[PDB]
Amino acid sequence: MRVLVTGGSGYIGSHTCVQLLQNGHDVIILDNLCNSKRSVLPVIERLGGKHPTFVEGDIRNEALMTEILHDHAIDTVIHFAGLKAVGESVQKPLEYYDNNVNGTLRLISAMRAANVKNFIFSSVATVYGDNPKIPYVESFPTGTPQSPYGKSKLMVEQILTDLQKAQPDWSIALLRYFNPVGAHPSGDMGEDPQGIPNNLMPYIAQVAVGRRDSLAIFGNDYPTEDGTGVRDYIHVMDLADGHVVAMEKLANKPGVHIYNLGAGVGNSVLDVVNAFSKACGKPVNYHFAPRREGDLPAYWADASKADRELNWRVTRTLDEMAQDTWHWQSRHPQGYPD
Amino acid sequence: MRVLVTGGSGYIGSHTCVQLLQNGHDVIILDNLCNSKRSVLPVIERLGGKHPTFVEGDIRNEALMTEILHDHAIDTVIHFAGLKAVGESVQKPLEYYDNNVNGTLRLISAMRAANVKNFIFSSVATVYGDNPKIPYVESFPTGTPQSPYGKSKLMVEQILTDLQKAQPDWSIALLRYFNPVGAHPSGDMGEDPQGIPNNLMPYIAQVAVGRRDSLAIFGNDYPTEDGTGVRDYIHVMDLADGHVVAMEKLANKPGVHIYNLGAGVGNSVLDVVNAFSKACGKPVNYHFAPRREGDLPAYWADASKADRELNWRVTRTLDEMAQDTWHWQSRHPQGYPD
Ligand SMILES: NC(=O)c1ccc[n+]([C@@H]2O[C@H](COP(=O)([O-])OP(=O)(O)OC[C@H]3O[C@@H](n4cnc5c(N)ncnc54)[C@H](O)[C@@H]3O)[C@@H](O)[C@H]2O)c1
Ligand SMILES: NC(=O)c1ccc[n+]([C@@H]2O[C@H](COP(=O)([O-])OP(=O)(O)OC[C@H]3O[C@@H](n4cnc5c(N)ncnc54)[C@H](O)[C@@H]3O)[C@@H](O)[C@H]2O)c1
Ligand SMILES: O=c1ccn([C@@H]2O[C@H](COP(=O)(O)OP(=O)(O)O[C@H]3O[C@H](CO)[C@@H](O)[C@H](O)[C@H]3O)[C@@H](O)[C@H]2O)c(=O)[nH]1
Ligand SMILES: O=c1ccn([C@@H]2O[C@H](COP(=O)(O)OP(=O)(O)O[C@H]3O[C@H](CO)[C@@H](O)[C@H](O)[C@H]3O)[C@@H](O)[C@H]2O)c(=O)[nH]1
Ligand code: NA
Ligand code: NA
Repeated sequence: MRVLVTGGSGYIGSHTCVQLLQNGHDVIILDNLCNSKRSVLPVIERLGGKHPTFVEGDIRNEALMTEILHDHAIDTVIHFAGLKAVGESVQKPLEYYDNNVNGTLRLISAMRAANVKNFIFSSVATVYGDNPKIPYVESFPTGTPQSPYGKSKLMVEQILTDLQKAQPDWSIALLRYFNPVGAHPSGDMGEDPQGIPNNLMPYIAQVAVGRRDSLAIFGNDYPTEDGTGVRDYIHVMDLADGHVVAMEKLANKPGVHIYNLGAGVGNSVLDVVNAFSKACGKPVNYHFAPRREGDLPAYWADASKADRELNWRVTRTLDEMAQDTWHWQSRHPQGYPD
Repeated sequence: MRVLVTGGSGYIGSHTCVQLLQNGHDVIILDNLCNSKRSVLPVIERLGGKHPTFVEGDIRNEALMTEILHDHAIDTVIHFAGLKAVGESVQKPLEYYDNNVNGTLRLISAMRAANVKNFIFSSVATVYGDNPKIPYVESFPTGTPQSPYGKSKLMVEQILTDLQKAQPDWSIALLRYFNPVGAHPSGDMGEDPQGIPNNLMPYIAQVAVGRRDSLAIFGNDYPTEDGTGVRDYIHVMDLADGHVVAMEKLANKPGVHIYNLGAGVGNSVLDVVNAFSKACGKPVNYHFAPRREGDLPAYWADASKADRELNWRVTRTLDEMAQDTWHWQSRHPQGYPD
């Protein structure tokens, strides 16, 4: 199929693009490069074994969006573009609402104009809000995210829902991601954060590579097996795969298809640390710190639905998540070249 | 004060502007005229006894917004602009999200750019969602509105909240309106809907004036005193007044000040009908129809807070609401001139 992948040069999108090309789809990436570099493009092509067309631009640019859509005869759009730094969203709410909420509305408005009606949205587990019931099931009603970032995702999901209802021939997937980690097995593509990484894995990776002193473990008094926070880590390659599948199986299938993308199991901060130490051949340095603001103690996905309906499930392990990360981190300590 | 009133030429805004001028404030109205006419301007000036500067434009136009804000040295902004037809929002979700959500974000982004930090937002009771607890109190947590229109208001309230938190010197009032009705006592300004009116009052008014046959009463089996739906009707003049007060007393007072704007009492469809029959000197024709989709049986505001904190409360009665409406309807059956 002809697919436009916004945010295509970012973390999850690049991996997604590789898998997409591998499946012989025609890929058009649209990214504004606020959190990615042009240097990843050649890697995508290489690893994907096919050329993806790149367009520098902003989802907020309705007209451009509309033009692309038409120019490339797109059949479906995978929307990864946006801002996602939680803490920062607290400090800069407008930018999040603008990039994410207005960003998506401009994009879907362009889609409407161009007659495109198949969409895949990058959502988040946070939409479940403070749910005591874990694992989290798609049949649960959403709650209220604590950060503007989370709010923004929930808002988009709602907008998309209403849109579908009003334009019923639309096929829209709301992919609720849990905690993406890992890197392409080649060790030549992976997550490349700028500055202090906010997620656990990359932070650990930075400590291991000698860039950081110690990992601060946000709280050790949770009502968890080891007192550290528990999450549902999912390898970026599995995520990528789930995207291809969702795109291929839901294209032209009217409705709002919601699926939790996770391994369906939880792992502690300690569990992750240990896996990493093992992967990089040395004990990762860490210390206990106070709980982070708004942090939940533990949650993970119920991924039966995706299994059942899309025949999709994770195949990579936690060790692999760690190994792949270390490989990329270690082979390219400066990440993507400027 | 110097105040920018978006949506100033509309229903609630025009009345608000009159009251504002009467209090000697400098008013700049910004409206795109999608649901109002230039013909109301001269009426505002007349009734307000002072000239308000008018600017035709769209809140979505950040740059313009920013320019106005600066050009006019605005001190505070009253934001009434947006789309509000519930049913239509179900049918055209994008336009609502765009006008309301993106619309407000562009406006507050312009405010930020111009250094303006006092805002008043037109909110809705629907934000309380399906709350069994009535009357509705500001201390209640919000729920989930059933229409994109309602969702859009809730989204804005959230965005504004986050913004305030990140820019703490901002003063933002979230005015939750209940059911505005009525008209300026002069009978020369009032609500001028185009096409089939969606609210009860105007519809009744149209029946009375001979334009409509019968009023359809949406359901007569509610668990209410008379089986008809109950609401908190509030005279547009009271609403207007509450806006002036809120603006004058909250300007430069950091925080998110939320207030329910209602009379604090409920009235049935029948109650309203009867009041109107009385006002126009003839029985209003009506019939019982099935319940409307998503209609709640009864709700009204708890307005103690505004009383307590702003010393504000309604002064107009239901009869006056009816009388004023009929007066405007009857004196200007074609509404505002093209
Ligand atoms: N990474 C996670 O843990 C996590 C968890 C759940 C949800 N998500 C979501 O998944 C998506 C992808 O996340 P990611 O990890 O790849 O982050 P990322 O930063 O790597 O990917 C986002 C990309 O989109 C681009 N972009 C940002 N705003 C844009 C705009 N207005 N116009 C055009 N391009 C724009 C950035 O340049 C970047 O390449 C995001 O929408 C994110 O919110 C990620
Ligand atoms: N009327 C009600 O019962 C009710 C109940 C609760 C909330 N509200 C809200 O109160 C506000 C005022 O409502 P109203 O009854 O006066 O409606 P209205 O239609 O009379 O007022 C809205 C005005 O804003 C203008 N406008 C619309 N979109 C615009 C845009 N993008 N840029 C610039 N101007 C734009 C329209 O031309 C119109 O003059 C709205 O935000 C509405 O959602 C009204
Ligand atoms: O330096 C660090 C970083 C993380 N943690 C802990 O590690 C776990 C995971 O932290 P993080 O990677 O920040 O995961 P989450 O907090 O759960 O958030 C991610 O996963 C969510 C869905 O699960 C999405 O909403 C977000 O976009 C995404 O960043 C949590 O227990 C954190 O307490 C630490 O102890 N120290
Ligand atoms: O032709 C009609 C119109 C209305 N009604 C009834 O009259 C009452 C009020 O109807 P309406 O004016 O549509 O009031 P609401 O449905 O309560 O909605 C208004 O008030 C809300 C807050 O109270 C805001 O969210 C909306 O913007 C606003 O339009 C309800 O019981 C309706 O069932 C009828 O029976 N027939
Ligand atoms: Na429809
Ligand atoms: Na701050």
